[PDB]
Amino acid sequence: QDNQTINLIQSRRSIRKFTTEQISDEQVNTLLHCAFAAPSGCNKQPWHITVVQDQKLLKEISDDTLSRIHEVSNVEINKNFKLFYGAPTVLFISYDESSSWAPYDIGILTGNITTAAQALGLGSCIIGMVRGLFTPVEQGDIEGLVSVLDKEDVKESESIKMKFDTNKKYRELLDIPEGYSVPFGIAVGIPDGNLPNAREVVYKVSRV
Amino acid sequence: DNQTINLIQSRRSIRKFTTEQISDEQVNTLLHCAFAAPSGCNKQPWHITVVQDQKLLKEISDDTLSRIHEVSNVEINKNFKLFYGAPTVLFISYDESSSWAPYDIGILTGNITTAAQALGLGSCIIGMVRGLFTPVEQGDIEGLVSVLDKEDVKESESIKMKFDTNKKYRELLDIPEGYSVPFGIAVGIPDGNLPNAREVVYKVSRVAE
Ligand SMILES: Cc1cc2nc3c(=O)[nH]c(=O)nc-3n(C[C@H](O)[C@H](O)[C@H](O)COP(=O)(O)O)c2cc1C
Ligand SMILES: Cc1cc2nc3c(=O)[nH]c(=O)nc-3n(C[C@H](O)[C@H](O)[C@H](O)COP(=O)(O)O)c2cc1C
Repeated sequence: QDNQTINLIQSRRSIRKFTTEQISDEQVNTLLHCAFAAPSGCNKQPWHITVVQDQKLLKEISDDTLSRIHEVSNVEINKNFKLFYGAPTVLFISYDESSSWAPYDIGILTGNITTAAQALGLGSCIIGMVRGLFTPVEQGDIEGLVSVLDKEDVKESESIKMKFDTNKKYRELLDIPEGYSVPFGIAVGIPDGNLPNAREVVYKVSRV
Repeated sequence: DNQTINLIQSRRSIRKFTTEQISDEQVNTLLHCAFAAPSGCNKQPWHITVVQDQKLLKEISDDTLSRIHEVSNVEINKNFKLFYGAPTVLFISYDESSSWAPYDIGILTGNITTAAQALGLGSCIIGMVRGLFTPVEQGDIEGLVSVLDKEDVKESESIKMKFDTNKKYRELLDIPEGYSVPFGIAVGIPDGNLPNAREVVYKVSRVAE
């Protein structure tokens, strides 16, 4: 329609090419405000957001991710590939894994962020995280370190130590709450070039 | 003064609606918006069932209450409207096969929620319906008891149901096979002026530059 909100929602696409220009603190605040205005089952708001503008840290996550993908699935990705498409800001979304509604809740929250970015003249792409890099240390790493003790110096042994260190490092740097999972981030920036064409939607609908 | 920003920031769950049905074009716009959401791997692993038949909605509402009574001592009065008398309910379902699907479905649900506001409408997500397909959860029951007139609730002994709500609604809502059904969305014309925005809390941390 000629309703501006409807047109953004219907024309949204993922942005994977950004300028080098950082978004303003006011735009960040606005995105956060929008995010935390989402509804949530029982108003628990069982979520957290980490605002990241450290390109070194983002580059490290990108490198570990691509490396893990190469080593586990044996696909070759171009070494110039950027997990976060060079976005100047990324919002890491985490949630309480003991709330039954929480995965849905953070999708709604992510939708608010996505639409708000569009309304500010910005663009985004959601970015899936490798669970193994962000799991809390108590979810499988402890018995890993234990077993490694009786496997003195093997390769599988060195990678268990790195996993633990990586998991500890990323959860601390991002200030992930205890018991929270980090399934994805949202890369946010100023799109470089024209926007991709609107999706031709598919109506996966029944009626009564 | 961006209108889209002010809508997202002022959104509330609406639970009182006029008796006027929304137009087919509104219904279609809500769907178009829903189906424009991002999706992990572009699976778009979702489905919507549009229900405007008040007879069916009553039976769903009743069966949800019966289902609650099966697993606990709480007898909720069948006059209670689970969907707050909304004239349209959108039942959201999805393929558990896709790892990204629960998040996709949240985003789809957000798009619907915001689009409804944009159209002069309002909405409430109704999670209690999942108890028709999966074992009724204790927290859901307490979530619902919290909002009932005390006249609407009594403690009574459990009553076993004659039939399977899961099969019954998987057929009447034409839910694709194996799809999970986490909630319905009640949509309608709000009865009365819009409430104020609520206090927003920032559950946030920051890193560098
Ligand atoms: C996944 C989900 C399930 C919900 N289930 C219900 C429900 O069964 N009934 C209801 O009245 N509200 C339900 N809500 C609405 C919430 O109670 C509401 O979003 C929250 O209390 C905050 O109020 P607000 O939406 O006005 O900001 C649900 C919300 C979500 C996101
Ligand atoms: C949970 C989720 C995870 C996603 N992860 C990625 C990702 O890691 N990389 C990426 O390029 N796009 C990612 N996307 C974007 C989807 O690929 C995109 O929504 C889909 O391909 C359809 O494209 P469109 O959003 O431009 O309409 C993700 C989307 C969601 C909802």
